[PDB]
Amino acid sequence: SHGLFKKLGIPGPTPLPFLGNILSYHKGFCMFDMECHKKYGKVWGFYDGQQPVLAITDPDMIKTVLVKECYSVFTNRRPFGPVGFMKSAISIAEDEEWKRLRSLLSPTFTSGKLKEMVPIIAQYGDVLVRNLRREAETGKPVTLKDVFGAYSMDVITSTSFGVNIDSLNNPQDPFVENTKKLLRFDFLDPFFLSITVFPFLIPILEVLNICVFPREVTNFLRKSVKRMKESRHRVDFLQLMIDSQNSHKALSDLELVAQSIIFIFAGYETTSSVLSFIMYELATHPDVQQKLQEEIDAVLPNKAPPTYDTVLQMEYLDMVVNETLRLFPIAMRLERVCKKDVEINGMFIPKGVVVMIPSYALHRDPKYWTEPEKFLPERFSKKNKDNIDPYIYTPFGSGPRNCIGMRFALMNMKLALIRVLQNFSFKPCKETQIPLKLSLGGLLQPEKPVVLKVESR
Amino acid sequence: SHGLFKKLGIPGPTPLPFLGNILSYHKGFCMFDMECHKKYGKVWGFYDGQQPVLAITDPDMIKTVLVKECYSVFTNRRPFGPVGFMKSAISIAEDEEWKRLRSLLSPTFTSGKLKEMVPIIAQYGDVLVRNLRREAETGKPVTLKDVFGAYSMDVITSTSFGVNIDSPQDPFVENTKKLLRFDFLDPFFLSITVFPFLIPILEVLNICVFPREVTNFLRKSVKRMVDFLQLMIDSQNALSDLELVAQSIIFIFAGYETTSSVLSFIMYELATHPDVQQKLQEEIDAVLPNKAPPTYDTVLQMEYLDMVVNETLRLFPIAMRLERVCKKDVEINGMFIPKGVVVMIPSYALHRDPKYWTEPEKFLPERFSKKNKDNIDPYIYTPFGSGPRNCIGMRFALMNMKLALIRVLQNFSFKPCKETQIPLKLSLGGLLQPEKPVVLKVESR
Ligand code: HEM
Ligand code: HEM
Ligand SMILES: CC(C)(C)OC(=O)N[C@H](CS[C@H](Cc1ccccc1)C(=O)NCCCc1cccnc1)Cc1cccc2ccccc12
Ligand SMILES: CC(C)(C)OC(=O)N[C@H](CS[C@H](Cc1ccccc1)C(=O)NCCCc1cccnc1)Cc1cccc2ccccc12
Repeated sequence: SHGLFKKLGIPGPTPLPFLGNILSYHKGFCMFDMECHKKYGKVWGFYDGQQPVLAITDPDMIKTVLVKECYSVFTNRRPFGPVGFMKSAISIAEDEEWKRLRSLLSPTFTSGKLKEMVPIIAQYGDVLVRNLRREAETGKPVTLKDVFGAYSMDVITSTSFGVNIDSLNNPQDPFVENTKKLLRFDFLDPFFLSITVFPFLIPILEVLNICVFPREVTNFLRKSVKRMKESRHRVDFLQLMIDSQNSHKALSDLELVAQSIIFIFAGYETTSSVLSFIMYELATHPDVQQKLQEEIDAVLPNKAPPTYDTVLQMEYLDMVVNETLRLFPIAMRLERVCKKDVEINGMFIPKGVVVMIPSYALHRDPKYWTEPEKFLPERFSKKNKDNIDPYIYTPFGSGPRNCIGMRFALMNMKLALIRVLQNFSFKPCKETQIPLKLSLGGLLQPEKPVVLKVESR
Repeated sequence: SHGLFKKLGIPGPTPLPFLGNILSYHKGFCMFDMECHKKYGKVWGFYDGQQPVLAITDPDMIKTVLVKECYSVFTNRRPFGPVGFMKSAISIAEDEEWKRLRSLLSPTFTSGKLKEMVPIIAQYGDVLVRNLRREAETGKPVTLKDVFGAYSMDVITSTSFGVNIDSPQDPFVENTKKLLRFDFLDPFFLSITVFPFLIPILEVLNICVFPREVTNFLRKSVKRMVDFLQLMIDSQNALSDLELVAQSIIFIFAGYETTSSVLSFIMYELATHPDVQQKLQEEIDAVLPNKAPPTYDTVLQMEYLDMVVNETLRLFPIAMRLERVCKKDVEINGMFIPKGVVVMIPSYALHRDPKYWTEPEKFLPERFSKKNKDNIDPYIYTPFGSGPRNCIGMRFALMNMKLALIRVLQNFSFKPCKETQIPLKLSLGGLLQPEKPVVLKVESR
């Protein structure tokens, strides 16, 4: 199968036997995708072992894969295992089981169900400040993901279930301590390597009850959801799963935990990591931070409480969040498995090929963005948003399988940014790694953690 | 009793004695609420005779009335009589009777019972195309609500009872269309609303607003006819045989009149916006190639079709207003509302507010796109109401209408007919309808 892209006349790096091109990942997915886009142009192919991966960068073709031909051709992502009972998780589900679950979990993030969560998040916004004030009253660096990680946990545990689990901290909370080591795709680990480079050992590992999420983490979270599921008010992610489990049919008990673990993860890890990138950029661009602070005070004078409506009114904040996501799309890539032979936009694609959208590369392509390395929130002004293509800039994906928690993620991060910049300013402190080095490993994180100085206003 | 809104400091137009403000309805309910929305902003109160009506536009206040404090304070709509045996209908009943019926008829539109009706509807979707093709191969302008109203009668008499009858001169469509005619210049509907203190005179006199021998053509037909009918006989074996017919009168009128009128409102906008009709015709051929028959699932995938239906129902909300009767003194969202006031949600005026809609008069299905769907408050756009007393057939109507719209744009395109009223003039009468009947030229593909 290593002669596939030569057959189709599609350029790409020459693959080694067995390994394919995975050796080229020594700088990470992101540097590999940039170089290949520069070397080969609009379309190229490579192999993750024996798995052909076709990378597409054309906006029309991307819309076909992500939106037009989703339900019929590009329905699922690259198979990820061994996962055990977590195969029922929405992000991992396939075909009919995914359609069932997506529809069932959509009503969790309506503008009505979101509006109902601002007062709940309004509790832990003030808590995030009080923990910040302590580290501010005394000259000392502040690791942001710890304090952002704590905030995220409280926000996902109470809006989806109704359970306050972090009493002002309580910094050694078992939820965060177990959830951070939930999945760490270390490519140096022979495990995630051999899974990718020889993706036929999953069935063995599955019958051996081996899982990519450690057992004590899955157990602790599994015990807790059974401890949370009693419910004997407001309809929440726990209620939407329980009212329909009580009523084809239906939602299982090991399935109801699976969706909770997915939500519990993304709510904690994705939110806190993007919040760190933002604050790093504001601290390294004081003009942008002052301008954002100037906007927050105009919309919310006297440190007014942020509301659902006032969050959406702030134009510069939305630009700051978007430009950061442009530079740091935490998904790095978007993938879809081609389930049958298709010829999209005049290009034949055979069954079984994974179609990959190099999001990180597209977000930094000079042919789409001026000075793509520079942090310029003005790209996303309404004056300039004409020249921004929704299929080049896809930080939450696109189409029927985009980020289901997008609106929740943006509001939770915006509510956090408002109540923080309302009370503090952020300066570098030399131990701040400048410029920021990105983790040359699997997921999108920095090398050294983000540490900043916090001053009170 | 006319100095109420003056006491509470709530703005409003001055009431004439006995009449109140009902002389401003000469332009219809819709134009009155919009005039009031501009002059008296946010909240105002007027009078329907001796009946004070508080019009609220704040979406949080709308949510309190429609959802939060529904079961408690705002359970019942405005009193409507004389009704007779029709007092037992779900839309007219109150409190306890409403609760037992709202739960009883809710299983009619579960995701299961609603998927059972797809092969029942898919038969009449070919008689509609075969009847339009006789008037399309000939260059004859088609009156849309006629051929539509026929399709709406079959679907409701076969998804609720299981009897195939309609489709031309059908006795059901004939008696159903004249079931109620709220002409506001008829001295009947005017007075009993303005001077309602004579309603119980007509109630003890066995008088009713619905025609006697129109209620009889439908009272004996149900005695003649798992679906909607079956779901009620199983609980009957305290549902009486009089309250049973009351519900069939509701489902048949709604399933016929409400479906046909909106579909005509849809077809009018698609003809006036060819770039919208063509863009919708290209989406139906992609999810359903070779004119593939539409199923339950292929309907929910079509996004533009939903954004067209939602933009029409924004423009033409056939209910115009939502109403709840405040049953005790309350102070909701920082405002005293006494007992007996009718709280009114001006659905038509809200669906065209420039504060919530840009270029509202213009038809743009792009307001409901997933990118712009975020900007839509679910208490400003409430074409089916909201809360525990919303439209029970909303999920049924949203599917049934979309089932009709798909089987038509696969075979025919629609152009104006010169005699088509452009722009469409709304009926300055009572209900929401066009003045002249909608007519369009039908060209086959
Ligand atoms: C800054 C924060 C976040 C970003 C940038 C982000 C990004 C993404 C991306 C790129 C995808 C895949 C889209 C595609 O394949 O086209 C996705 C999917 C998903 N996201 Fe997020 N996400 C964030 C936070 C969250 C949160 C807070 C939740 C809470 C539940 C969440 C839940 C999910 C789920 C369940 C999926 C799977 C979608 C499916 O398969 O149906 N994400 N997200
Ligand atoms: C486009 C079509 C339709 C629209 C826009 C519509 C609109 C509405 C509205 C606004 C309400 C009142 C909500 C409130 O007061 O808060 C309602 C209630 C109701 N609708 Fe519909 N309707 C439609 C079609 C139908 C259909 C097809 C049926 C079939 C049976 C139906 C049966 C009912 C009934 C029985 C009620 C009263 C329920 C109650 O009072 O508890 N409607 N509808
Ligand atoms: C096969 C490869 C790897 C090539 O690809 C994929 O199939 N891996 C993902 C499916 S395994 C992952 C299971 C998990 C659970 C708990 C903690 C860690 C991992 C998941 O389900 N994670 C999505 C749910 C949470 C989330 C994360 C980020 C943003 N929002 C929500 C598919 C996938 C889904 C959604 C977003 C993704 C972003 C980046 C990479 C993959 C993504
Ligand atoms: C007191 C006023 C008038 C100010 O107000 C109300 O109380 N009148 C309605 C209750 S009398 C009406 C009885 C009827 C039956 C057969 C044919 C004509 C009339 C009804 O039951 N009609 C609802 C049932 C069908 C339907 C219609 C439209 C949309 N969906 C379903 C209350 C009411 C209920 C539901 C929807 C309404 C829409 C517009 C106006 C009133 C509505």
